[PDB]
Amino acid sequence: SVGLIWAQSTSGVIGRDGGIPWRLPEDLAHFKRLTMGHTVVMGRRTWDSLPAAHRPLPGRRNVVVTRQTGLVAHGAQVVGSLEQALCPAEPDAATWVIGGAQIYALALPLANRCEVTEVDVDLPPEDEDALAPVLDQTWAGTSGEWLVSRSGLRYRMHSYRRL
Ligand SMILES: NC(=O)c1ccc[n+]([C@@H]2O[C@H](COP(=O)([O-])OP(=O)(O)OC[C@H]3O[C@@H](n4cnc5c(N)ncnc54)[C@H](OP(=O)(O)O)[C@@H]3O)[C@@H](O)[C@H]2O)c1
Ligand SMILES: CCc1nc(N)nc(N)c1OCCCOc1ncccc1N1CCC(C(F)(F)F)CC1
Ligand SMILES: [Cl-]
Repeated sequence: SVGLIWAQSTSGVIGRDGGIPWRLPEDLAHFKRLTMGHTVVMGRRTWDSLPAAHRPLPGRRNVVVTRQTGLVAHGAQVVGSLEQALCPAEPDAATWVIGGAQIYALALPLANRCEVTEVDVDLPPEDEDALAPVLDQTWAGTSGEWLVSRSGLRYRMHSYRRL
């Protein structure tokens, strides 16, 4: 059972300049709660983007997807494909794919749940941005209310399940 979890601007941006181009503490808390104790699968660029204090993510089984043979990711398990990441030698009840755009596209056919934070931030996409997946008609969801962050941004959470 594989879920994707991401935060996106309403315009669909998830990443810029090797990071996330807004600050949304309530999203960090949401992400922390959903993933603690579970497996988190990420692309190598997302692994390299992590803040020092969260590389690896504490209290979670970190898995990093790369084409590099012999890459070492201290504190994580390195695998060579998303399929390998979803075939662990030690099964986990809950596996979360935590980005980025390349790994989400590989993961979406294998997933049955998406947890999406939508951020009302004016971010006209730029040419090198990482963009969110778009969920087609095989997905249906439920939306929480629009809330205001202590940071000032409006945001809301969506939960999708494969039909
Ligand atoms: N807003 C959010 O929720 C969120 C979440 C996560 C990340 N982000 C942002 O998104 C950006 C990073 O995303 P990204 O799309 O650029 O990168 P990414 O998906 O995190 O990682 C890409 C890397 O994954 C590996 N990879 C990709 N396809 C593969 C395949 N078929 N087999 C094996 N390895 C494969 C490659 O690593 P190698 O080059 O090592 O071979 C590739 O360079 C950053 O800006 C980050 O801050 C945002
Ligand atoms: C939070 C950002 C986030 N939101 C949702 N809803 N889905 C995600 N897939 C996601 O991206 C997680 C991987 C990238 O993560 C970060 N990128 C930049 C800055 C900070 C982080 N975080 C902070 C929390 C930290 C902790 F370990 F505490 F969880 C992990 C690193
Ligand atoms: Cl944490």
